[PDB]
Amino acid sequence: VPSYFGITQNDPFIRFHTDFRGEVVNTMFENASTWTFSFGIWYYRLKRGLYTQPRWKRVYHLAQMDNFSISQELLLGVVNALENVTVYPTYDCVLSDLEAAACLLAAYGHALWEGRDPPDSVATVLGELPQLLPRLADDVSREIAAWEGPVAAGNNYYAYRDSPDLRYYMPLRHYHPGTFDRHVLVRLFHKRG
Amino acid sequence: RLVWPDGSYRDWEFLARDLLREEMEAN
Amino acid sequence: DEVARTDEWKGAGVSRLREVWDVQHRVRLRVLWYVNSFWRSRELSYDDHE
Amino acid sequence: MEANIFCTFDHKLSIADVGKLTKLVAAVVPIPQRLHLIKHYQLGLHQFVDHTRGYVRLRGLLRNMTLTLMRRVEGNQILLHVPTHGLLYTVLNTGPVTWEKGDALCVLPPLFHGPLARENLLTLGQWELVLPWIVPMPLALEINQRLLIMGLFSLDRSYEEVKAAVQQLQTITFRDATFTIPDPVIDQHLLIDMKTACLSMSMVANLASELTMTYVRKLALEDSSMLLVKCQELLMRLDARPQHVSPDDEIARLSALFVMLRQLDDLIREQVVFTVCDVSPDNKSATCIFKG
Amino acid sequence: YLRSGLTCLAGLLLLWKVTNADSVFAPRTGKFTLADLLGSDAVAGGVRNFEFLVRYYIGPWYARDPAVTLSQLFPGLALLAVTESVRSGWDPSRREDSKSNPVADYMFAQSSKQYGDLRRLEVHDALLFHYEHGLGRLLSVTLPRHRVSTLGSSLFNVNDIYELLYFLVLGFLPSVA
Amino acid sequence: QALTARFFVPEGLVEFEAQPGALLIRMETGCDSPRHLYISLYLLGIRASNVSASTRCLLESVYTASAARAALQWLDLGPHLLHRRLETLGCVKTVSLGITSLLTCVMRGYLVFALMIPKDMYLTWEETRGRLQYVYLIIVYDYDGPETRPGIYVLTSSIAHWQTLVDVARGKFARERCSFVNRRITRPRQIPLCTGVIQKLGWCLADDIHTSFLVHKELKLSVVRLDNFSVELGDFREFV
Repeated sequence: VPSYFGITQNDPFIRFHTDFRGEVVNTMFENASTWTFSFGIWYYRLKRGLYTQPRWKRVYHLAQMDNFSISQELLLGVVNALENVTVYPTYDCVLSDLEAAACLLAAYGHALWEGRDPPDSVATVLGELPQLLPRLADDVSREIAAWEGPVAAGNNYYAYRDSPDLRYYMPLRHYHPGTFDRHVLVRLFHKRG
Repeated sequence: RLVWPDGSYRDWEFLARDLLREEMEAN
Repeated sequence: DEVARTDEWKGAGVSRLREVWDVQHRVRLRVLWYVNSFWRSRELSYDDHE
Repeated sequence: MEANIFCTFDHKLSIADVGKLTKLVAAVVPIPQRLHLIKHYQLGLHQFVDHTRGYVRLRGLLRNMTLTLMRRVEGNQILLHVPTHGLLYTVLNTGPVTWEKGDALCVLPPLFHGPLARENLLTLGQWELVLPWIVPMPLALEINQRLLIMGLFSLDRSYEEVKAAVQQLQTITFRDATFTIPDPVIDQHLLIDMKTACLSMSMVANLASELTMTYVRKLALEDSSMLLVKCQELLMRLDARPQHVSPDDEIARLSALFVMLRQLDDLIREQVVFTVCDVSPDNKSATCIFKG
Repeated sequence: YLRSGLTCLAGLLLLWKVTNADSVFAPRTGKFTLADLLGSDAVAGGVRNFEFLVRYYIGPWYARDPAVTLSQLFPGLALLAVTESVRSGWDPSRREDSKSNPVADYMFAQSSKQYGDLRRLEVHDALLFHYEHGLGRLLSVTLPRHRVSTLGSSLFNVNDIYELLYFLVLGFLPSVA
Repeated sequence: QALTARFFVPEGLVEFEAQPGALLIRMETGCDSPRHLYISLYLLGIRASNVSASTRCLLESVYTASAARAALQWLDLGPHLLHRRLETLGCVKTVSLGITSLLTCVMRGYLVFALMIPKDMYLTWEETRGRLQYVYLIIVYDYDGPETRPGIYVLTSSIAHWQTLVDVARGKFARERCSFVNRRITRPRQIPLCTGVIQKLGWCLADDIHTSFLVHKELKLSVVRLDNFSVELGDFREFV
């Protein structure tokens, strides 16, 4: 029934029923006065763009341009959109990004696990991040000191050879050749077999 | 123990500490 | 829809392999360990007091 | 179709042998190849009988072969007639088993009988003529079922425990007679049959509906009769409104149960070969319809 | 799914590097507290920094709902990476061959039925591409921590790491005037 | 001698079946106006998993008529069961084409009377040619995939006694039986009936088996042929 979240070092776990984001925003807007609360200047600049049109002003109820306060509806919609950025309801994803990320990380991480309880479940893998991440950080640092950057060295990350005409995440199985050459982690993985 | 049709057999003994020397030590 | 124990068994596979001698050191044979075995889930304890 | 089969004796035909064979006219003998002309070796089971190896093997070899009727003989020539499905024919009782009006017949390999002094027919040199057994349905079904029971029980037991059970099982009493299975040694064929039996038994154990599972318990609570008392006495070592009732799912589940039980029955029921009209009062001959 | 997994693991590594480097026990520098958010009643009633987040946001949340992705856990990184990529100036169109708020474009595309499904998916993917470009710029820089902290202070009034974690988790960080 | 029978069937189903020597099946349908509809063994090939891709392309090309497509929709509508809906008539040799076609069938006789089988559908358990051979029609259900598409075969064998044939079929089809058990466990709310069904129709001399090609609308098919054939129908008997 309850949900417990205790990420803080010095604070006990919070106790809420469901929909933690919406519950937190509603409780903080209801139990205490939210008029004095002002968000960052980024939200203030977004407020000008939202106010400049009548339909958007009606939708978001943003009446005062100079006021630094942000209404509950705008924040809730922004949070919902940010959550929706990854998952698309059009097609059912087989597995979440965390599953594939854990697989790709633990494919390297298998060597140390043989000295400990072999994990047959994801939860045991999740329970060993503090003991596993330092190895990944060390090898990432070593690769950073090792790469010569045969690809364009403007930035060192993934998904850089995307075709300018293509503007969709899903393949149109088919992969354009050389799409992921610029990533350095895939280079390290291929080097390691 | 291993048994063959003619009734002959051969056998030998193990210590559990040798079989489980490291697999159980992890757990 | 759920899979049988056999398919997840075959997928999970084995990862360890050890060689053990008998008491007299007459014969040597290997043992296999399956990661999906119920033996792992039981969480039994072990000791060898002298 | 090859509606006639000729067989030729290579050995000389003494008057006694030819008379004896003349008495066998219209009996039943099997023929392997169905070819128009056949030598005298394949006539009968003597070429294939071997007490060292399984009675199950002989049962299979017999059930695979074709059936023929006998006809009157002449010098070095013996004529065999293959029956046609649906017509009416006359057959003679080869074994000592009693025959009754209106029950089916099956063909099985020979069995040991009380005196053990089986009569020898046409012992031409080292070769001999031996006939298969034509048996009415209950005895044949009982003996095949009990052979399968032998195979299923005897496995993974010492000879000492097996010794009493085999003496209990091997003897069959049927309509005032007594019979014994010759050589019930386990064979790979019996293992395949047992594997199929185990699979079907587990499947019917699984897919049976809840009402079928709990039926006898409810009725034993409700009623009390000799049949139910016997059933409980069997199950004693092992021993409300249904939360779901679904006629369509029940129909489908029972259909699956029927296909399972139909499969399990095929392991036992040998194929019919004859259906009888009324029998001569000496129990030696009968008039029958042939089925294939 | 390999692209999503690689992006998620890179984000996890960046988050670990940013957070676990400095202890959250630092003295409070801002005016943001959970007690001021709700009241004294609930806060009175209710190792490594990432270990607790493993204990709470990683295990129980995954067990209750396995379909959740990294964006569900940490919506905060989206705005930071988007603004970093905006500071880069590289747009999804040219890709190193007008509007600077793709989030508003996605929101209005979702709100209006007249927007096509194909264009809705295109903007839904372009926002993620901008997020990934921001992550790439952040990872390329030798120092992630100082840049992220300064940008958070300038854009969301993030005054402390103790509040930075809350801002990342909830996606926002209000403050008094 | 031969027991002649007479059927009517609409033109859409006929054109590839119109070659005199063919085999015909009757299919039930839940739709009220076409209470029954007549399908030849070739038309089962469009759905049979055993048929190779090229022959399936040819069959899809030929049977494009609306009535035939409706017949295939009725066939595919059946949930994981076909033998409950299919019934065997026998071999045919006579046809008159038209807006509604007329053809005769023989259910028992041996009065050219060759029976035609597609080359994809034919198998033998034995390479040794026995002088006397029986031929059977069998349907086998695959279960390892997401949903059950059926397998179709017509096979010749020298075995007459049924249980021996079931033994050899079990020996060769062990994968399908294990797949059936896997289907039973993996989807407990669903209950398949059998792994396969045996049906008997055959009496022929082995020296009179031929390999041949067949043509329709200048499209070419490879077939196997039984020439000096006799037909004897039987009951759909289910095995596991």
